[PDB]
Amino acid sequence: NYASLKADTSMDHVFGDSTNKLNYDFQLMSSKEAFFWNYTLYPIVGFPIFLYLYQFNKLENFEAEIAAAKAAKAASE
Amino acid sequence: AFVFSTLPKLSVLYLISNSNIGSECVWWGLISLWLGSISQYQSVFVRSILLYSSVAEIGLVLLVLQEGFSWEAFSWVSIYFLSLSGVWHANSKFVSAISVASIAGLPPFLGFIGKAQILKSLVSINLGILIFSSILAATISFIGYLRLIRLMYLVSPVKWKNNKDSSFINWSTWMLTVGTLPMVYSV
Amino acid sequence: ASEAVLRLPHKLRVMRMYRTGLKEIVNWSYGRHEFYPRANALRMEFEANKELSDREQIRKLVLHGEDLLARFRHWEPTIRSEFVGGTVYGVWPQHCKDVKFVPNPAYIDEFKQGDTVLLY
Amino acid sequence: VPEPPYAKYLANKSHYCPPDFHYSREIYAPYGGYFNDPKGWRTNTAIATLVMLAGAYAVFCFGNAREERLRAPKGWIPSQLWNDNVPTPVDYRGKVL
Amino acid sequence: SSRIAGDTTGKYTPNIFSPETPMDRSFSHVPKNPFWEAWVFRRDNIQREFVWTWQTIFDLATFVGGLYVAMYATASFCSRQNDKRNGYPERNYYFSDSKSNFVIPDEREFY
Amino acid sequence: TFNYVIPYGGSSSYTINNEPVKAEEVTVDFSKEPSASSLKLADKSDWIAYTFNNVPLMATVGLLAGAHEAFLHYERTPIYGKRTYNIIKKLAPIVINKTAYATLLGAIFCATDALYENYSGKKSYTSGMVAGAATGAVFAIGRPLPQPLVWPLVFAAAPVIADLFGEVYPESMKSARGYGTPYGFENLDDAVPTRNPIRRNPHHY
Amino acid sequence: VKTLADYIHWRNKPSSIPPVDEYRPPVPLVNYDKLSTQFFSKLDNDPVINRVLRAPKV
Amino acid sequence: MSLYLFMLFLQPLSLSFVSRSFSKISSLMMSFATLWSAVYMWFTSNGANQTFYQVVSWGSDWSTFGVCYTSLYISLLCAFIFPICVILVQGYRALSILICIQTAVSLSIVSLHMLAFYALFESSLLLFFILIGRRKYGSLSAAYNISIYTFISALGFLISAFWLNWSFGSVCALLPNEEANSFVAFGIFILLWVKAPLVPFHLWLPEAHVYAPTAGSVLLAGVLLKISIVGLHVFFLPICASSIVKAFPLILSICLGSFIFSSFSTLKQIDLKKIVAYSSISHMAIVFLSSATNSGLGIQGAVLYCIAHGLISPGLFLLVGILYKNTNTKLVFYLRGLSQQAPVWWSVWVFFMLGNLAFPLFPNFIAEVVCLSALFKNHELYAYAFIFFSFVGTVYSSTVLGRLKGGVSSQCVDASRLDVISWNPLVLATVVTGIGYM
Amino acid sequence: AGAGGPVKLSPPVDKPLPYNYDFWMDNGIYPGQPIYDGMFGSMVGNMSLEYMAKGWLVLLPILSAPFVYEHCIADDVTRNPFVPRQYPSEVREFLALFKNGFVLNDYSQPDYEEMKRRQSGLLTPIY
Amino acid sequence: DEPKHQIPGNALDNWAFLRTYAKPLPDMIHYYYYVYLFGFFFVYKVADFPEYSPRVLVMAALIGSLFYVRRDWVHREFKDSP
Ligand SMILES: CCCCCCCCCCCCCCCCCC(=O)OC[C@H](COP(=O)([O-])OCC(O)COP(=O)([O-])OC[C@@H](COC(=O)CCCCCCCCCCCCCCCCC)OC(=O)CCCCCCCCCCCCCCCCC)OC(=O)CCCCCCCCCCCCCCCCC
Ligand SMILES: CCCCCCCCCCCCCCCCCC(=O)O[C@@H](COC(=O)CCCCCCCCCCCCCCC)COP(=O)(O)OCC[N+](C)(C)C
Ligand SMILES: CCCCCCCCCCCCCCCCCC(=O)O[C@@H](COC(=O)CCCCCCCCCCCCCCC)COP(=O)(O)OCC[N+](C)(C)C
Ligand SMILES: CCCCCCCCCCCCCCCCCCCC(=O)O[C@H](COC(=O)CCCCCCCCCCCCCC)COP(=O)(O)OCCN
Ligand SMILES: CCCCCCCCCCCCCCCCCCCC(=O)O[C@H](COC(=O)CCCCCCCCCCCCCC)COP(=O)(O)OCCN
Ligand SMILES: CCCCCCCCCCCCCCCCCCCC(=O)O[C@H](COC(=O)CCCCCCCCCCCCCC)COP(=O)(O)OCCN
Ligand SMILES: CCCCCCCCCCCCCCCCCCCC(=O)O[C@H](COC(=O)CCCCCCCCCCCCCC)COP(=O)(O)OCCN
Ligand SMILES: CCCCCCCCCCCCCCCCCCCC(=O)O[C@H](COC(=O)CCCCCCCCCCCCCC)COP(=O)(O)OCCN
Repeated sequence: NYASLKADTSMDHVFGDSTNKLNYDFQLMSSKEAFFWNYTLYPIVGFPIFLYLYQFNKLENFEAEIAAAKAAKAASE
Repeated sequence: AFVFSTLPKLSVLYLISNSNIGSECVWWGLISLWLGSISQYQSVFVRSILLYSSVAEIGLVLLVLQEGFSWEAFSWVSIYFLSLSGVWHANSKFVSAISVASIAGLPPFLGFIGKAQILKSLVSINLGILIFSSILAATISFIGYLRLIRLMYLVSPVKWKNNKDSSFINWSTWMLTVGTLPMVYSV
Repeated sequence: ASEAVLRLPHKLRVMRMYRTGLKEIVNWSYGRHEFYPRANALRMEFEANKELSDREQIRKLVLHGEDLLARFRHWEPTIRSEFVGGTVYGVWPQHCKDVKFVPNPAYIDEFKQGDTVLLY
Repeated sequence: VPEPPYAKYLANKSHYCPPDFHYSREIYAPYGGYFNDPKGWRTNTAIATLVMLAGAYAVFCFGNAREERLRAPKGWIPSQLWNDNVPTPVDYRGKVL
Repeated sequence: SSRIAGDTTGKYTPNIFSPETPMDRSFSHVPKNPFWEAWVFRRDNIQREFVWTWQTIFDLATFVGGLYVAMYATASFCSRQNDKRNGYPERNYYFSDSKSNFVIPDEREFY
Repeated sequence: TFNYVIPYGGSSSYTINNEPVKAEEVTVDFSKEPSASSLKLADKSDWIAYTFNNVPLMATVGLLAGAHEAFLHYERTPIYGKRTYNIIKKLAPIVINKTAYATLLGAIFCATDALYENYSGKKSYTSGMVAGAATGAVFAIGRPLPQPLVWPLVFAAAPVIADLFGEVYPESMKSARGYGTPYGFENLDDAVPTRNPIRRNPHHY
Repeated sequence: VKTLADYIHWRNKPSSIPPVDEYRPPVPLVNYDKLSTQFFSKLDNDPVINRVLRAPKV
Repeated sequence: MSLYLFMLFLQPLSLSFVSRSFSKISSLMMSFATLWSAVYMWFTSNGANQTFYQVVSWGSDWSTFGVCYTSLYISLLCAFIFPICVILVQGYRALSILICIQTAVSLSIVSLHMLAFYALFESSLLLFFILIGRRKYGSLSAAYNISIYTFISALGFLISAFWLNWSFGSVCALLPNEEANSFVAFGIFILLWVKAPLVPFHLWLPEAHVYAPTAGSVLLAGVLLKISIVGLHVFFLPICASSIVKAFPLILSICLGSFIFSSFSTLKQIDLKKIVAYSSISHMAIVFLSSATNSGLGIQGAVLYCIAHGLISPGLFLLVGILYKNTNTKLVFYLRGLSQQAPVWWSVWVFFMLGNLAFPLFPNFIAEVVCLSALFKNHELYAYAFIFFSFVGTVYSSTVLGRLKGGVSSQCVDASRLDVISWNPLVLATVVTGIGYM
Repeated sequence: AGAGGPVKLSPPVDKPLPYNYDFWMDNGIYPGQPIYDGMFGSMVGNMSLEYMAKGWLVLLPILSAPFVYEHCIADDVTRNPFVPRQYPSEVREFLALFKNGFVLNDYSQPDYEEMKRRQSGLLTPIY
Repeated sequence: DEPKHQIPGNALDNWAFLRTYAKPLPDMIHYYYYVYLFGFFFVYKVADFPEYSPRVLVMAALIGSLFYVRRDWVHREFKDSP
């Protein structure tokens, strides 16, 4: 029925025993560390987004400043 | 139970339609819909499920009839009679399954047409709360109908009495399956 | 030092330190020629403190040597290929007998093979 | 364990197979067995070579039909032997050949 | 102890009374392990061990809702840029409160 | 469109407008206009007056809930056995506390709604969400951990549903008729009515 | 005030508690496994290391 | 068209008159004959008739049936994949259920009436409730999930159809109607949101696939998920374009979130069918978003990528079903050494897994290129978002392949002659579409 | 011998499995491994992430020192002792078009300013 | 043997909790009589109620639903005590 739970000890002398076990607790990253690393790596992934945002803001600000100077020049003149 | 849960309603619907017995209040039909659906979902016994389904549907039909849609309620009461005939006079599982599908409002059978009449009348009066409640309560009642299908074919072996007196039961099941396409003009 | 090394008796603990030190001499060398003088030097390093009887000093030496052997663990251990951690370990492992093979599979109840919907 | 009856139909261990290596002989794989060397391999290789050359002929016809040279080569090219759509060579100075 | 069930000739019969175990499709079934089965049961029914904690709320919000908020903001910015690019008037999007009715560009119009 | 080459749907010109044309020649309405009492209760100008007008609904609901529970207790007590304790001393706290706490929740809701609308100066979804959030916060003062989140959300969601299906829904579909010609499309040749259908009279119950 | 909140089955507490004893997979043994968290240490230039490795003539 | 509809009606009809021992053979012949009738419908469909290739009506608005680009592709796909389902399923009960389901689904695709579409599509509601909740190998929870989700979404769609029939007077697609109402747009949208598994309404699909039979899973993945795009191109975009353009940032939010979280949820799977089922959910989002752009590229790319999915995911589900028959296990951790033990099964499994990862010689590549091009036409960032997070699919696919590939195993579990006959058509179709015969 | 070498079989599981046991990759041969080496368990060389970060902190200033001088401290006039390659006007005008060209740094040219602004071009497409 | 859900609580304690539902059961006509009478009079009074805003109506319905006690809850917890 079920597979046997008894291990094979034929090759222990050749390749070492299985007594030594892992020290891992099999638990994940802490919530606080995860928040920092998500909110750091995900922006790095979305590097085009920030480039587009920067250039669009630059374009709009230059356009608005041109408009303001145009208003100043067209008011007096 | 079958004859006195369907036949009396027709006279009351006719009296309401002809003698202008309508109220502006929608609380009672809304309460009927929600209470019927929730109590049907929470009821263990099969008779209570079928009894609460009628409360919910008659509340919705009352909301439709107050607004003057007499034709649709007069069709609904007949389609409901035919749909309830098979589940109440339970002799065969398959007939009861089609009847329960028809009561749910399920598309291949005539019960879909009858529920569709009432729902179509609802969107005309344009009361949003009623429509939202109708959708959610219909889902809740559908869970109970699914309980009824589960009990017959998916829980345990089922053995019933061989009461071979299906006078109009076979005709009613035939009418539920067949009648959808001739009556499609109504909706 | 790992837990298994700590649980060991004193005699075996010093033996482990000598064995690990020799293996790490092998790993950090560039050839067999480097090994012999360094092996003799490790020999003398252990022989110098063997006659101490003060337990506290001996504990100090063992702990310091264990820290030194922990720091100088090689990134690349020199392991024979056929053993665990070796390149040829598991390349084509010898396949065992008593394998469950089903002969003429498609001709066992050929017409009626498929999934059925059973109902109550 | 007494070998099953179908073992007679199965083939032996090849010369290239290491004597220690054991594999299940019943498993079928399109690329071949664990060490192959079938009987009649020479004829199969000859047939494969014939198919390769026939397909090469068909591909050669297709490519020659679809090989378009729109710029003249600087010098004589081997394609002139087999394809007639090669433009006449012109050298670096510009003289036609 | 075993016998060949399948017959290519078509003369196949299932020997339910045979002393020898047939080599049917169940011959190759994986033996299975008790603890692996309980691990499978635990992993599927992980909703039993769900607990509402401030850490759980923090994780759910910061990752799921955070990603939704970031995606919505990025999509809104892209829509604004495209409206500036195309020359369209600012479009009346659902949650944007705009005093313009421009929704679908007229194909016939030149923008 | 039903093709893979050009976009589906269509577009309407913003410059071109179509003159409104009446759905029928003579309009007879069976829908009554809002009463003066409804406009009085809906008035949120004075937050105290708005609160005091709309609380009787909440007090009524609390009284029915308390009466239900108190009758469930009364039904159980045995008439045949004489009871040392006084039943009304047992039952009155039930009804009184249910009614009081219901009235308090409704008062917070109405007061916060009116105060936010006055301060904002605009009728918006946000007033209902904030009043509901405050009411749900009062509901979950000392309650365990999921409930500080869930009740503000549910109580805020309720006015959103009320606004969406009680005000926005009717106003969005006023024009649609169902008889004669479609509201957008009058150019199409459909039977045009002299009078609108009256399916029922104005109600009076 | 008796309310639905009192009788709703809120997920405050785990219905199922995992078993305490857990399987740790077998791993090849590293005798000395203490972590080096200091790039600059006295251990690199320790007198023993100098005598064992750097000093002997090759 | 008429021949196709007649054959679709003939298949359930034949079961009533067959001997109950000839049922499998008659069903297979009927399925192949329906496939041939679909080929005839393609032959009689002239591309000169640009709007609709064919329209037939049988006396009422409900009986109006027609084929367009999307409808024709989806109908040919279902008629192609049905015979494989027929051979995989044994028993008169199962044959009856699957034939009725296929008849209803195939009638839904060609329907041009929203109410008739609703009536035919939801007729297969109990049939899946019974199918997924079958006695020994079914789960009642999954059947409840799928049935309730479908009922609520379809009822919302039905309410929107009633409002359209009241206002316009018609609900047929061939009559041009436009609406700007958001309530009706959401009523039509919710069905698409649920049927095409889109977070957070995707929970029904996994439980259904795992606890459905292999033929049932093949149909579900192959064509029932595609019914969403027939509804979108036929019954939502023509009338509800203003609302999709109004809500486009929200639509992108939901679609890209579905893609990302479905990809991450796939990583936590130990069951092979669940892995394939979650891959399907991540794949649906690109289709939904590409169509929602309402551009020539988007519609074509979505229908193409639907065809690619309906050729790749049925193959993976079929291979997993074959492996489960051979091994009685679906846990990846139990299955090891499959490369050595099943070289022929492993080759096809790797081929189809490469197809699911959208490698160039597969139809998924061409389809993805077109869809990404449409997204790039809308905005660059839209395409960039989808392209990057495609790497998550590679991680879980590679982990599954690595776990299955090697190890120690004492069982020869390789496919028989029947199994190879079952997937040969899918492999041939995948190759033919991959070289560009989309 | 490449083929037929002895191997050790990993022991069967005999204790309740952790929830995140999917982090362990075991094919049945004894030395099972984490899904990504270094995620947990023994560290190669017994070196933690802190050690590697400190080593990188030591390296980066020395590695970056050659690059920072030319890119930042130096200027086009003083970077090199010569001007960029001189071309005929027809060739130079075409070559100056390339944003990634090498004639954009010709400070002798009277179009130096425009060429430099061309070199520092747009981050993203405007349309 | 198969993996099974862990059942919180002890068997006898859970059975004792369940046994607190086995109490003298009143007949439902007593509740129904009062509900019918007060409901008839209530429907008569409702036609005279002032028109309320939809928002207030929904909040009142929510409060009533939250405040409603299921008849089984009183059944289990009823004590004939001060
Ligand atoms: C002295 C006499 C004693 C009585 C005093 C009063 C006398 C009557 C006077 C006037 C009576 C007319 C008006 C009363 C209400 C009409 C009901 C009625 O008469 O039916 C007969 C009924 C008995 O009939 P039955 O068939 O024997 O019992 C069926 C049940 O199965 C019974 O079995 P059960 O109790 O074991 O099971 C109860 C079950 C039954 O189900 C129901 O109760 C259905 C009620 C649903 C709402 C009803 C429709 C609401 C529409 C109101 C319309 C007005 C506003 C308009 C706009 C609103 C838009 C919605 O519900 C529950 O399980 C408990 C929950 C209760 C509400 C469920 C909804 C919860 C939503 C909240 C969500 C928040 C949770 C989030 C977090 C969740 C975490 C996951 O008698 C009464 O119950 C009357 C008691 C009066 C107390 C009501 C208190 C408030 C009333 C107004 C508020 C409206 C909300 C309704 C609350 C619940 C009312 C039942
Ligand atoms: C446009 C049509 C669509 C609209 C639908 C509504 C209109 C209905 C039109 C068709 C109505 C058909 C009704 C079919 C009823 C089925 C006949 C029937 O019930 O016969 C019974 C009658 O049972 C009786 O009780 C007999 C007593 C009455 C006999 C008939 C009386 C006839 C009265 C004259 C009616 C003429 C009409 C008068 C003028 C209009 C016999 O069955 P059982 O023996 O009781 O049990 C059957 C057992 N088993 C099937 C399982 C084998
Ligand atoms: C168990 C399996 C065992 C059997 C294995 C079978 C081995 C298969 C052999 C591989 C075939 C490789 C051929 C690839 C070319 C694709 C063939 C093809 O598409 O036919 C073309 C004709 O083109 C050719 O014949 C190509 C010539 C093939 C030989 C050329 C040299 C062979 C080198 C292979 C390099 C091909 C790289 C192409 C990458 C896409 C059809 O022409 P049209 O009429 O224009 O069709 C319309 C185009 N479309 C298909 C997109 C709709
Ligand atoms: C309870 C549940 C919620 C609780 C937890 C929520 C916590 C999350 C909050 C932070 C979320 C990320 C930041 C996005 C929102 C920023 C604030 C919104 C306001 C805003 O739109 O500003 C824009 C942000 O830039 C942008 O356009 C977005 C930049 C950030 C997106 C890229 C970073 C992650 C990349 C990962 C991929 C995700 C996106 C894939 C497409 C730039 O202002 P404006 O110039 O646009 O003018 C628009 C006028 N306000
Ligand atoms: C069935 C809908 C119920 C909502 C379900 C949401 C999830 C429930 C969680 C409870 C949270 C409370 C409910 C909040 C939902 C409203 C959305 C917030 C958006 C928002 O804040 O903008 C408001 C308008 O949106 C609005 O308030 C109207 C938007 C309508 C809600 C979204 C409708 C579609 C959602 C359906 C999702 C799938 C259904 C499954 C539940 C402000 O507007 P403003 O005018 O006040 O301007 C401000 C001038 N002061
Ligand atoms: C004006 C009105 C104001 C709003 C008032 C709202 C009041 C509540 C309305 C809720 C209506 C939704 C109805 C669905 C209820 C959830 C399903 C019931 C839960 C349940 O236990 O069902 C079990 C299995 O269901 C399952 O396994 C299904 C899992 C859950 C189904 C997912 C729900 C569908 C998707 C939800 C949103 C879809 C889009 C919404 C626009 C079977 O129970 P049993 O048969 O054994 O009976 C034994 C009785 N305990
Ligand atoms: C919170 C995020 C939103 C979640 C949705 C995500 C994306 C879904 C988009 C689907 C695309 C087409 C759907 C049309 C609109 C649906 C929701 C759009 C967002 C929304 O709620 O906008 C509201 C308007 O829509 C409305 O007033 C109606 C909202 C939908 C009603 C919900 C249930 C309806 C069910 C009806 C059944 C069929 C009935 C047919 C008669 C309020 O926005 P606003 O313009 O007022 O701006 C005020 C802000 N300050
Ligand atoms: C030549 C071109 C450049 C080549 C690559 C250069 C990369 C330089 C980045 C490293 C230099 C700056 C490091 C930040 C200063 C930290 C110094 C102390 C480190 C520390 O205390 O915490 C560490 C954090 O990891 C960290 O320090 C991770 C920060 C790394 C930032 C991401 C940059 C990519 C790095 C990829 C290669 C670098 C490998 C070494 C970092 C170890 O953390 P713990 O595990 O002990 O935490 C405990 C688990 N609860």
